[PDB]
Formats: sequence, C-alpha cells, structure tokens
Amino acid sequence: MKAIPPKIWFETQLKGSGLDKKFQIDELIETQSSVRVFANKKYLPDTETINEALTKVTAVNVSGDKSGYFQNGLPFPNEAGYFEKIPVGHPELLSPIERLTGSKKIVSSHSLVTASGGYPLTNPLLPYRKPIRVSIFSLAGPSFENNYLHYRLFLLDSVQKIIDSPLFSHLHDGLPIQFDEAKKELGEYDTNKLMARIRLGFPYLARFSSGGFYPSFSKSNAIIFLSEAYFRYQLEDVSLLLASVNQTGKETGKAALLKATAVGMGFFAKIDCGYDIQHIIFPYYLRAYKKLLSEHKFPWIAKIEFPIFNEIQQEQFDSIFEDYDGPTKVYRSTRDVLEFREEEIEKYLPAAINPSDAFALTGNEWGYGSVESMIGNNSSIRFDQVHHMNPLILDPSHHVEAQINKDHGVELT
Amino acid sequence: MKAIPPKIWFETQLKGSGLDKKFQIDELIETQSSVRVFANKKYLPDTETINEALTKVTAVNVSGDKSGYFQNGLPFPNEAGYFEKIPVGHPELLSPIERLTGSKKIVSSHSLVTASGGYPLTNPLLPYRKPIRVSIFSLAGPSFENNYLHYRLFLLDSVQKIISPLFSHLHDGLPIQFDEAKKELGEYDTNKLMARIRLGFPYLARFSSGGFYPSFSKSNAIIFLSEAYFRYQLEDVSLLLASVNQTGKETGKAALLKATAVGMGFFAKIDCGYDIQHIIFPYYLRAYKKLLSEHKFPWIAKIEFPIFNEIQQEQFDSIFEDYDGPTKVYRSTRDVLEFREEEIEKYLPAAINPSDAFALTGNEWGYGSVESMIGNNSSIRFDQVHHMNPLILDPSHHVEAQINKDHGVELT
Amino acid sequence: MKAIPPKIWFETQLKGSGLDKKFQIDELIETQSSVRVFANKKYLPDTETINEALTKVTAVNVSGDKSGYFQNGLPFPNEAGYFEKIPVGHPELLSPIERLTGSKKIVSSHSLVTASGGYPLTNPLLPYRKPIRVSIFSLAGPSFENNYLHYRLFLLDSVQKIIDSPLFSHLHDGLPIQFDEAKKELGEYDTNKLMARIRLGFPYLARFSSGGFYPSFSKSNAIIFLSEAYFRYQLEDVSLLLASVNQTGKETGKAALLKATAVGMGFFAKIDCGYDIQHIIFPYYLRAYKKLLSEHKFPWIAKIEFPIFNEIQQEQFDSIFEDYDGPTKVYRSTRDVLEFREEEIEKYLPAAINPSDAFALTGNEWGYGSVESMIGNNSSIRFDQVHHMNPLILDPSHHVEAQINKDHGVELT
Amino acid sequence: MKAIPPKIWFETQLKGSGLDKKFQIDELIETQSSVRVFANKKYLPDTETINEALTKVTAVNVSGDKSGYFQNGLPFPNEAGYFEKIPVGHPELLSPIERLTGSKKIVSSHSLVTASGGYPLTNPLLPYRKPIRVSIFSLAGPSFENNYLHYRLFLLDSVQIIDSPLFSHLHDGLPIQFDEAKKELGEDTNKLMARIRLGFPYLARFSSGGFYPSFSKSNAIIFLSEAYFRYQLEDVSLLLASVNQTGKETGKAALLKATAVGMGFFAKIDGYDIQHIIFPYYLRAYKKLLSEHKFPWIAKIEFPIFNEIQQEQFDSIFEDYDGPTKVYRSTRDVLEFREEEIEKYLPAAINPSDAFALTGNEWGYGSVESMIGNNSSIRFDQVHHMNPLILDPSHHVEAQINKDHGVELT
Ligand SMILES: Nc1ncnc2c1ncn2[C@@H]1O[C@H](COP(=O)(O)OP(=O)(O)OC[C@H]2O[C@H](O)[C@H](O)[C@@H]2O)[C@@H](O)[C@H]1O
Ligand SMILES: Nc1ncnc2c1ncn2[C@@H]1O[C@H](COP(=O)(O)OP(=O)(O)OC[C@H]2O[C@H](O)[C@H](O)[C@@H]2O)[C@@H](O)[C@H]1O
Ligand SMILES: Nc1ncnc2c1ncn2[C@@H]1O[C@H](COP(=O)(O)OP(=O)(O)OC[C@H]2O[C@H](O)[C@H](O)[C@@H]2O)[C@@H](O)[C@H]1O
Ligand SMILES: Nc1ncnc2c1ncn2[C@@H]1O[C@H](COP(=O)(O)OP(=O)(O)OC[C@H]2O[C@H](O)[C@H](O)[C@@H]2O)[C@@H](O)[C@H]1O
Repeated sequence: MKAIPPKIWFETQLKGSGLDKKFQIDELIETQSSVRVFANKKYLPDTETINEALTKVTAVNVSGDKSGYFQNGLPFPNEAGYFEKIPVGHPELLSPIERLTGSKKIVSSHSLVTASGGYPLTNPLLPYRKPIRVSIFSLAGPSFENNYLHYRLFLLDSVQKIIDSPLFSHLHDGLPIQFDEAKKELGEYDTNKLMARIRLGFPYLARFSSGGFYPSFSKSNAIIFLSEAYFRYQLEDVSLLLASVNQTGKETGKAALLKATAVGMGFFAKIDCGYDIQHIIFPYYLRAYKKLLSEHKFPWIAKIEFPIFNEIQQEQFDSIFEDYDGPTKVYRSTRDVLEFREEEIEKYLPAAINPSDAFALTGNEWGYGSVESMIGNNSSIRFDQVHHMNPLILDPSHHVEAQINKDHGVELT
Repeated sequence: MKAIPPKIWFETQLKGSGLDKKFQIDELIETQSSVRVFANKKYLPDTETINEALTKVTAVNVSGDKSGYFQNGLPFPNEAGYFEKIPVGHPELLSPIERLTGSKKIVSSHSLVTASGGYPLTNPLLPYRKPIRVSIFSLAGPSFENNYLHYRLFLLDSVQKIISPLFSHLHDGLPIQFDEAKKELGEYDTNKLMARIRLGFPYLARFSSGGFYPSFSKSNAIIFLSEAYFRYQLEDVSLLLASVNQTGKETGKAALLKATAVGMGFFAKIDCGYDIQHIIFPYYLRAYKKLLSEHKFPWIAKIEFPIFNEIQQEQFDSIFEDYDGPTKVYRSTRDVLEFREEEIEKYLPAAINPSDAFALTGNEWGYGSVESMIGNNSSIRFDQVHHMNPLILDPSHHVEAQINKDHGVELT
Repeated sequence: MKAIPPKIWFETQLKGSGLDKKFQIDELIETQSSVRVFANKKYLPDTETINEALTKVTAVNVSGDKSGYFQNGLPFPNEAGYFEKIPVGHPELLSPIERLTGSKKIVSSHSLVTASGGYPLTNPLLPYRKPIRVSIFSLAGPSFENNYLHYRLFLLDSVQKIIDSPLFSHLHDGLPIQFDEAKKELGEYDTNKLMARIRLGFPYLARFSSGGFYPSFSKSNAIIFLSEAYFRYQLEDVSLLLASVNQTGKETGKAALLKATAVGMGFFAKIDCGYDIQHIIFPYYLRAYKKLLSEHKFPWIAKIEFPIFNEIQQEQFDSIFEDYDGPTKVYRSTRDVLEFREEEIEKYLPAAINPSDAFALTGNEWGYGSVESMIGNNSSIRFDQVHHMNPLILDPSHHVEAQINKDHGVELT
Repeated sequence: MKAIPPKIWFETQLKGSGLDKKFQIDELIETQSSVRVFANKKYLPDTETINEALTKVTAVNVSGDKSGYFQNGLPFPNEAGYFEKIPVGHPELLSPIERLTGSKKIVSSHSLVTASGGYPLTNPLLPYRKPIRVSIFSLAGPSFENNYLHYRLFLLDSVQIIDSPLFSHLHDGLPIQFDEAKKELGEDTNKLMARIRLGFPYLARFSSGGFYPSFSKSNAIIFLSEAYFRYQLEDVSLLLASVNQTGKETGKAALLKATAVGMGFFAKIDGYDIQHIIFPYYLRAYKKLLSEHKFPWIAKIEFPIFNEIQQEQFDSIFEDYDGPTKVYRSTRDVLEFREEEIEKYLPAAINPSDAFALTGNEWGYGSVESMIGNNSSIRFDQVHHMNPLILDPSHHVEAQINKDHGVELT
C-alpha cells in the first residue's frame, strides 16, 4: 500500500529470507569488491548508461512483466501495456529498447556459495559442508515471454510484418525482415539457411492478425523465426561471456571451469509464456560456443560444462559438438549449476552463468522458482551484484568496457 | 543396458520432461496431500494388496505389453508371453489375474492443470493463462488389446472355448463354453445375455491358430458375454460415482464430471485392427443410466460425456432420452481437461483419466493417448505415482469401498 | 401410346420373344389341360373372386408398381400412388387388399421346360436336349417393395403405428400390433419371441415421421417386424403349397422332387426396393416347412430341395434343420430351379416353385430379370398359366378349393 | 479344404453376394465393354506383363498379406514370409517388386452404382432410387502396411540403403543410406528427406524389427520425401490423363472424386499412421500437374477429406492455386452424386485399390475399395473371371510419361 525506500525494502527481504545471516562482515567485503560489469561498448557507451541499466529496474519481475514488485515494494499495476509504453528517459525504469540494449552486459562476482540445487522440483537442496566461492556471470538472455522485448528482433508474423529496430540493424544485414516476402522465399519449405517456420513438434505456431497465438496445421499464419539474426545475437552474448570468464581466470591465475547454463532456454523460451520455443533456439546457442571456441584459444578457460537435462537438447549437443576440435574441453552433464567437487575447486576457477533478467534486481524472485532465484538463495549474489548492498557496481573502476570486433574477438577496456 | 533405481529413473524422466515448469512447491504440497485410493474391498482387501496394485507395474506400457519400459529403465524383453507367464507373487510385476482385480481401484487427486488438448493429433494443445485445478480420477477400464487380460472374461471362441474364479459372480446363469453358446443362439446372433460381434454384416472370427479375421460364417465367430460385461461396468461406474460424489462432499461443492469414454479407444481394439467400441459403449452408458436412476449423488451436479464418434453420439442420445434423474447428463465434443472459469467457480471440476492397471499413472511420455496427454498437462505424475508421492501408499489415504447388491457403495 | 386388345398384345410379345416357336401345337394342349388353381377358400371363396385374382392384374410389374405395363400395353401412369388408390371393384385392377387376399392361391401346370438357368448373371442358360416336363407352382410371396402390400401386415413404425387389416386379424391374435407399446415390451432388447427390430447388419432400419426410411444407430424410430404374425402367414402359404404338390404327385402316380425356391427372398425382401430384410424373414420361411413337414404326412413328396446361394442363408438352413426328424427328406443345393437330371425325371415328379407376382400376368417381365421371368422364358408357363392363352385357368373344374384347419392340415375340394 | 477352379470360385462369391440384384444383362454388356487398362509403359511394356499384373493376384488380401484367400478359395499359408519370398516368375503370384511395378496402371470402367456409403461404420449405406453410372478408376497407392512393398522405396531405418533398381529415377540425386542420412539432418527435415514426427516423438525401428515411439534420433526412420513426390507425380498424371481421356470419349467433362488413395490402411506402419506425412505430397502432385497442363475434359476435382489435419493442409496448399480445373474439398462419400451433377458431368471416382487382390478385394464393407465393390458393378467389370475383355489388348492404353509429365496415350 505505502511505498518503502528501496534500500530499506531490499534489506527487509534479506532479513525475511534469512540471507543476512549466511555471510560474515569480512566475507561480504571480499566478494563485494570482486564485482565487475562487462559492458558491450556499442550498446552501453558510458558510465551513465551502464548504471542506468543496473538501477532503473524493478525488484521482482516474472511472466514477461505480468507480475512482480517495484524497488519500493509496490506491486505492478493491473493495466497491461504499462511497461511497453515506458519512454526512453523515464526517471525510474528502462524502456523496452533500453531493456534490449541494456541486456548487452555481464555482471560477475566471486561469490560465496553455501548450497547447490533446490530449483527444479526434482533437484534437492544440497548444502556445502563449508561455503565455496564461484565466479557467477549474470547474463540476461533473449526473452520471448511478451511481444515487445526480443520478439521484435527475431519473429515475423501477421501483426509484426516487419522488423523495426535500427539499433540492432546489423543483426539483419542481408536477411529478410518482412513477413510476406519471407513466406515467398521459403516456398513450400519450412526452413532455409536464414529462417524457419516455428513447429511445436508437428503443428505450426501461428498468430492471428487479431494478435493471439494458436497452433495450426496450416503454413499460412505460421510465424517465422529469423534464425541467422538470432545466431548473430548469440555470438555477441557468448563472445562477451567467454571473454569476461577468460579474463577473470587470467586475473586469478587459474583456468576456468565454466558451467554454461542454458540461458534463455527456460522461462524466456516461452512465447506468450506458453509456447515452448527452446528446441528451436537452443541449437544456435550451442553453435555460438562451437564457432567461438573453434576460432579462439581462451587459454584461461579449460573446460566448459553444459548442464542439459532434456533428451532432445542432449542429442542436439552431441550432434553439434561431434566435430569439435578446439583446445577448450566441452562436454554436457546433468549436474546442478552450483555443484562442484572439491578437486575441481582446487584446480580451476569455478564459474557459472546466472541466467538473469535485465529488468529485475539480480536474484529476481525470492523463492526457488527459477535458476537465478535459486542462485540468489544459495550464494552472496544479492549482496555482491545489487547496488543497494554493493555501491561498487556503480563505480566506473569496476566496469570493463568491451569492444566486439567483426571476427568476434573481444578487446577489454 | 544397465538398471537405474526406479525413483531415480522416474525423476530423470520428470526432469527432462519440462512439464513441471509452472508448478510451485507450495502447490505440489497441496495437490499431493489430496491423493486418494478408492479400492473395491472385494478385490483389493488390504493395504498390502492395494500397495502391490499401485507399485508392481511397469513404468511405460505400449500396445498392450508389446513394448515399453520397466521402472528401472530397462526395455521389455523381446520374447512373447513374458507378461502372460507372470505368476501371482512375482517379486516385481503383477500377474494377469492381478491386473484384472487390480483395476478395481480408483486413484484421484486435485491436480494442477496447465494446458488442455494435445492427444489426438488433431486436438490442439492450448496453455491455460493460469494453471487451474481439476480432481482427476484414474480408472483403468477393461482392456481387449491382448487376449490374456479382460479378453478372458467377456469373449468365447474356438481357441479359448470356455476359459476365472474371482469373477465367477459376473456369470450368474450366463453360459461358459463356446460350443454351448453357439447352440443357444441358433440361427440368430443375439439373446439377452450374449451376442456375436458384428463388424457390420461380417462377424469377428478367430482361427484356432490365433489371429482374427472377418467372417460371414458363424463357426469361428466369437461370442461376447454382454451381461457379464455390463455387471463389470456397473462395478466400475458405481465406484467412480461414489468416489466423485464423496470428493465433492468433502470440498463442499457439487462436481462437473467429465465422463471420459474409458476403454473405448486403445483398449477397445482386438488384434491390432478390430475395433469393438460400437458394441461395448452402450453397456458403459447404461451402467451410468441405471446408477444415476437408482441413486442420488447430491454432490455430482452434472456429468458431461465427451463423445466424438457419430455412432456413440447416436447411442448416447437413444440411451438417455428416458433419463429423468437429478444429476444432469449431456454430451459434448470438448477436451477432457478444458473447463470455463465460470464452471470452475461453481463446481468441483472432475474428469476421468482412462488409465492402465499395469503402468505408472500417466503411462507414455508423449501425447499418444488420453492418459499421457493428461500426464503432460497436469501434475498427475507428481500426485499419483508413489516415487513422487509416498502418501498414495499410506493407508490413511486409502478408502475401502464395499459395493452391495443394489450397487450402493459404502465408503470406509 | 394407343391401347391394344389384351389378348393381341400378349400374342405380340409371344412372337416378339421367340416363345411361339418353342412348343408344338399338340404339346401345348396337353400342358394347358394340366392347369390348376389351388385357392385358399378363407380368402378366395368362389369362382368369381378366383377369376378376378387371375385376370385383374397388370401385364408386367416391377419395383413395387413403379415400372411396368398394363395388359393393354400402355405404360404405368406417372401419378405416384395410383395403384395404392385402386378401390375394391375397379373395372380392371385388384385393390391393395385384394392383392393380399389374392396371393393366397397357387397356380400350377405340368409345363414343358426347354432349358434351365439364365437368370442370375452367374447362372448360364443350359438348354435341354429335349424338352422335359416340370410341375410348376406359381406362388406370390409377401412383398415389401412398397408400403401398401405386406408391409401393412408385419411392420410397426412411426407413421404406421398400428396394423389395421381386419381380414388378416387371425395372424395377429394375441400378438402386439401397436408400435409404441411394442417398443416398451421390447425394452432394452431388440428381439421378442414375437417381434424384432430390423437391423441391416449393424445399424437399425428406421423410418422418419415424414415417411422416409434411413439406417440409424439409434433404436428410437427403428421399425419392428411382427415375426410371429409373419410365421403364421408362411404356415398358410407353405401348407397350401405342400398340399397342392402332394395332390399333384398323387394324381401322377409318382412322388415329387420339389424345388423349394426361396419365394419372397429376392426382389420382394427389399423394403422400399432398397433395404434388404431377406436375412430376417428367411428363417421363418424355413421353420414353416420344418414345422409342417414334421407334423403332417406327405406320401407323394419324395424330397424337398432348397436352392440356397447365400452363405448366411445356408448356415440358417443347416442350423434350423439340424433338429429335423420328419419323414420327408430335406436338403439344400446350389442347383438352378429348373435343372433336373434324367434319372430324377424318371423316378420322380419334377416340381418347382415359381416365386410369382400377385398383380402381374404369369411370367411377368420378358427378359431374364428374375426367377419368374427366367421360368417364363425357359418353359411353357406363359401358354399354360395366362388366361389369354389358356381359358381353362378360368374354368371352375380347374379350380381346387383348399381349406386349412387349425392344425394346418389341408382338405382339397 | 480343397481347391476350386478360380472362375468357379469367383462366380460362387458373386452369386451369394446379392450385389448384382439391380443389374440388367443389357447394362452389364455396356459396363463390361467400357473396361480400359491404362498402363505406364515404363513399368508394363507389353500385353503379357499387363495381363500378369491383372491375374497373378490373390482373391482377397487382408491386413497386408496377413490373411486372405487365393483365387482357388484356399486360405493363406500359416507361414510368415511366404509372400515376401514369392520369386519373379512364380506361376501364379507377383513377386514383391512386380507388385511395385504392377501398381503403375489404372483399371477404369463406366460402372453401375446402386448405392453410396457404407464403409466407415459411421457412414450410412444409402441406396440410389435408380442405379447411376460412374467411371471408377482403380489405382493402388503405395503400401506401407508391411516392410517389403513401398517401405523399401521411401524409408530408411536401422534394419537396412534403398535397393530397388527400376525405381532409381525416383532417387536420381537423392541419398541412399540411413547412417549417412542421419548426419545430413544433424540437429529433422531438409529439402529431400524428413524424420517421421508422431508429434514430439519420432517413429523409431530397432534392429529387432519392431516400431516404437522415441524422442531419440538414433532408430528414428527417415522418409525420402522427394522420391515419394516423384512417384505420386507418375500416379496422378496417369490418373488425370486417363480421366481426361475418358471424358473425351464420352463427350462430357468429368467431375472427378479424388479419393485419398494410400492415406488409410496403406498409411499404417506395423498402428503407426503416417498419413499426416505423405498426404501433402499427394495434394502437391495435383497442384503441380493441374497448373502445368490442360485437362479440357476434367471440369472439377472434388477431394473427399474427413480429417482436420488433411483439411488444413489442403486449404494451405491450394490457397495459391489458380489453374483452370476447379479444385475443392468435401466431406461427401466417393460415390455420392446429385441428379444435376450426373446429368451435367461424367461422374468419376478413384477406387483406392490393391495391386495384389482382385478388384473389389474383401467382400464386407471394411474399406473404400470393398465398399465400392459392393455398391457398384466393378467386380463384373474389372475382374478377368467375369470380363475377359480386360485381358484384350484393344482394351489396353499405353501411357508414356515424358519428363515434363505430359502423357501420350497409346
Ligand atoms: N539446477 C539447474 N542447474 C543447471 N541448469 C538448470 C537447472 N535448473 C534448470 N536448469 C536449466 O537452465 C535453463 C534456464 O533456466 P531459467 O531459470 O528458466 O532461465 P531463463 O533464461 O530461460 O529465464 C530468465 C528469467 O527467469 C528468471 O526469473 C530470471 O530472473 C529471468 O526473469 C533451464 O531451462 C534448464 O534448462
Ligand atoms: N482429448 C480427449 N478428450 C476426451 N476424450 C477423448 C479425447 N481424445 C480421445 N478421446 C475419447 O476417450 C476415449 C478413450 O481414450 P483412450 O486413450 O484410447 O483410453 P483407453 O481406455 O481406450 O486405453 C487406455 C490405455 O491407453 C493409454 O495408453 C492408457 O495408458 C492405457 O494404456 C477415446 O477413444 C475417445 O473416445
Ligand atoms: N436360378 C435360381 N434358381 C433357384 N433360386 C434362385 C435362382 N436365382 C435366384 N434364386 C433364388 O430365388 C430367390 C427369389 O427370387 P426372386 O426372383 O428375387 O423372387 P421374389 O419372390 O423375391 O420377388 C418376386 C417378384 O420378382 C419377379 O418380378 C416376380 O414376378 C415378382 O415381381 C432369389 O432371391 C434367390 O435366392
Ligand atoms: N466413403 C469415403 N469416401 C471417400 N473417402 C473415404 C471414405 N472413407 C474413407 N475415406 C478416405 O480415403 C482413405 C480410405 O482409403 P482406404 O480404404 O483406407 O484405402 P488405402 O489406399 O489406404 O488402402 C487400400 C487397401 O484397403 C483395401 O482393402 C484395398 O483393397 C487395399 O487393400 C481414407 O484414408 C479416407 O481419407
């Protein structure tokens, strides 16, 4: 009912959750000073815009903005379209286009981890005898939960007949961006090299011009996924990721063991929060690693472990990486994000992706309702990567600036 | 080819399935504690037998035992009669007779439902905006898919001339031998107790070599003991109605019951390609009409029969044109798990899961049948499978049902 | 389009068909003197009614009065319902009720037969080297081809809810005659010991209130067949036939080999000329023989051969006659009506049923369109059993008066 | 028990059926003389080979050679593999491969029809007031009912490469080995092949020989979709040419009922319906051929379609279409026509037939062919026992199908 000051609302959640009893004063000083923000320069060109991306967010945000809390603790309004109508320059909240461009960053900390597991219902909470430290790289992947985030970059349909987003125009260079021309180019096929109709198994995913989605056995209204443009987006994300992991291992003097969590393959892969696109987009996530790991050494990333639990995903992995030559070892597992053996921790920098949200504080929801929230409950990440608790995330000396060349080489600061 | 511990195998299927994506641990605690097992005392007379019926099954069972997986993940053997030969008291698997007596239970749970549709290829899968709750009653009807389950109670032929003593009450003055059945019929095909199976004008016939074929001759044509089947259906449906009614009373709301055509699909095909649903459906329907005409179910407001087949549609209309009773009866072409927000507010949503007495609830993991569609659109694999919900094995979650001579059902 | 005198028209068809070239003058006088009319006196009480039955008929009549010719050569009118409206006492034509009472007679002759076969498309014309003589008994069975002949005696439906035929009320004594009540007595089941819903294999045969027939999966609207009434009808026809065949053997000094053709089981078993109920009535045909042959003596009937070509019929025969203990030998064959071999002709009186029409001249159609027309082409039956050619059929000394007691014993004149 | 001379056996079945009751000797002389055999010369190049395709068959064949009767009335032998081992040249029966090449013919006849409906139990048997005449074109589609007919031309699995060499043009430019084809798809469909989707599960076959649903891509079979398309283009262009020719000789344009040949019993592997996979290539063969050639004696083509997926695929594939022959779908039984249509048009219909049974096949009402066999005079017109004219070269039409898919006739 009444709005609370945001720091005080956040610390009220730390007390209620019990997380303010897990970590000692001196431990939080260590993990908090290790915070880094790797910002893609093309999208986050200076200290003001980075710090706007980190602060002009809600506190809890799920179901594609349909429910959650503002930083002052008041609930989202019941009026749909509230967040899609936010203009650039709003004083408190990122606009849609600023949520896309502000997604081109990675926040890392060498955080304390007291437990692993707990999120998927069948994955028990397993406490560590004593806390370990993992470098956690928070990466907010493409979201398809609503119609006005990355839906606007990678889908052609009867309501969104053209792609319009000049800031991401490089993603569509030489690629079709109009719905009708795309249907003719495909002909009587579902796929070509640059694009593919979406199948949910056998039926098509279609959208009425009215606006609502529906499965159909007809090609006519079947939405088309701009797969090569999505692949170009992933190459920007994974490029930044591997560069900032490699750099973290270098500064530590230990090669990384990286848990390549399936960013964006869960909640973010559900168009309208109900049509699972994961089997379509996941191969391009995997091919973005394969391309980068075959063209660069990453001498301080020793091995990349892909936690993969679904049989189709597993065989997509085995198929994409049958070829894989590169020096970094790549392999899949059914092990939890935050589970490491004591032997690997002595040998490698333990590192893991937090599949995050560019419009919520790090940790997002306070239950075990997602991977990020699980991590937010098993680690010090809400102290280390939330500006209310760690002002250093706002300090420019904790920002690394990233320039992604055309070969996808990354130069850091 | 290495065995996995059954709970761990199940959890692995759950984890990879992704069906639980919208389930909250707070809700699963609720749904799982709602689980009940209504066991016909005549066939399932103690905790041990009920719990054996719940657990000594396969994980997945395709095509009436033709293939699948055991709970340890290992495939079915490539050898015929393997399941037919299982004796009572086998350490892991129910025997054929135990599969018959073990379908005299009903497993229910007020499960979460996240989508409806999906099973028949033509039936679009449709996500709910917000997960709803439906009390889902799992009932494995008679199976004719192979010839060593319910085929042995309701059909006479030249391979099984007469061929079960715990079901002897199902044949009162009903003949027992194939040759005697042919004589009592004479030149006709039907009396008040049995009937040959018309596929149209030809009959269904069995070579003494096994294997079925159409025939205009009456000498190999099989004979269906329709009265024993009707009595069996009265035992299922009265247990069903009593379970639904008692469930309504406990939540203090009358039920909207989806009366799924249990046993009218995969379970109604003999030898791959001989559908007999047009002959058995009326006795399924008349079971309801008798019980609804002789009893008040004050906590069942209405029973909607989803019916997609013209013959079934006409058989329903003709059977219930008499119908007067208080609980309303009608038919639709609506998906079993599709309910309107208005009906959820007014009624306990209820639906039958047409299940399998030899597989874990949900059975197959695709969308290849009504049960597995339900197993993917709901939390039923968390609520009605002992690996995830040990409450189902707990005698405080069992209701013992005694079905009397007037078919009244006394509960616990 | 101009009327011809009936005897002249009949002779034009005899010449047109080649029938006038087949028999010698003196042979035809012998065959013509043998004509007999066995008339059930309960229905045909005097010479005048018997002669009206024989003469007040069409020339050819098929499809339940839809097609054919009058005896003056004109085509039937287009008025649907013309024959249904014919009153008792019309100058030239039997009324529907007189057509029922009129089929309680049998017209026989010891006729010449020049060939067997020719009718069913699979049954080849087989000439005899020399013409033989067969005693041919013309018997018009129940017809269901339209709604206003025997349909009025044995069927209950939504438009014909009660059977109102006082002349046939002994057939229905103590039996149900009202549709609604009958559905109630049948109840859940399809078959009484007195009635049965009609099934065309799996579906029901039903009739709308608006008059039309249709197959249905519902038992509401399903027409009900009064099987016990029809059985009592068959006992009248069959005891008149055996009595008259028996008497014919007696006057010949030889015992009959009777070809018991399946009268009423072809064209006449098709309700509306489209819905075959042959499989329902045939058992009552066979049971009439089995009853009568078991309870009465026929010392001039050596054996009875049932030509039966349909597999169900065959199995109905075998099942109905397994129990048969009576003195006269009964069996089935697939041999043509008129086909006898030399030794049978010498040992026995060859006898055969002509399944006739009570409202056409004997022979009926002139092609090979039916059992009757086949006989009509292979034999002298059109010279012998048609009054234009043989006025003796009109002479009361050629009429035999048959009385049928309660026991179904028959006294003749 | 004891063999019967085949002509005698067939007449026995006919006489007991009752189906000829409204047929007149005079009419049968006409229907029988209308018989024609349109043979693709590429597969049936002479009178001898055509007459062998017509006569060296079983009488009735149930469930893909599982049960039936030979033309002498004896049952099938209780020996699995009997029919797969029939050799080329056997004295009485076609080998599997001759069963494939023997499918490339169409037997037509302007037959009497006394009723429509009956086959699907749900479909009412409705007698015509008077018998009509319908030019019925018997065409046997690909059979996938067992593994040794057309399964060998179009599927790849773990239990075998395609082996059949007179159908090599169907594969000219397409791959021929299961393992290597698994690697092309990599991560399920390309321009020439596709895995079979039952939904999210694939259809798999393990080496033991059975079929089973699977989420794994390792025993999942694979469909030479482009090979099948080229096969359908041979069938449909023969079908359209012969229908067009029959119109031209009657002086009437055809109303063709384009029955969903091969999409029912013939689409079931092992109960594993693949109809949703193959039906679009059947439809696309009509669309291609009708857009690129003229059939001045085909007025319109009514596709009877009863399944929601088929209907949506039809609407989608023919949305584009603007050829001059009208195309539309219906839910009307094959043999059901209106008075006005019979008068205006040449009624015409595909009988989805069997290449290894006498036309009509089973004698119940358990399929479209056997429904047609009971509702028409097709058993008198298109079976050599009753109509020796079907064996006469003057009733055979030689079809030559060029590479543009135009068809020259005789
Ligand atoms: N314990 C686990 N260990 C490793 N991987 C896992 C685990 N559990 C699930 N996964 C895999 O990790 C995949 C991704 O899990 P998701 O949490 O849905 O991430 P998103 O990027 O799609 O959605 C981001 C939003 O959800 C949150 O609210 C954020 O704050 C955002 O609002 C899962 O599908 C599994 O494949
Ligand atoms: N979406 C639907 N909603 C309601 N009813 C439906 C629906 N789809 C079909 N039906 C009707 O519901 C009827 C029954 O559907 P079936 O799945 O064959 O149930 P069974 O009792 O015969 O076989 C149970 C076995 O199959 C499974 O593997 C189980 O695990 C068992 O192994 C259908 O015929 C339709 O009339
Ligand atoms: N060659 C044969 N030999 C013996 N029986 C035969 C033969 N051919 C057929 N049948 C059997 O004989 C059965 C009856 O033959 P039907 O000709 O239909 O007589 P109806 O009594 O029903 O119709 C009488 C009307 O047809 C005429 O126009 C009359 O004049 C009437 O108008 C057939 O079904 C066969 O089982
Ligand atoms: N009344 C109908 N009218 C039009 N189409 C229909 C109708 N009924 C079903 N269909 C549609 O048309 C398809 C029915 O075709 P099918 O009879 O299964 O023929 P096949 O080519 O698959 O197999 C032929 C074999 O079965 C026989 O024994 C033959 O002798 C062969 O042995 C259905 O799938 C419907 O879409």
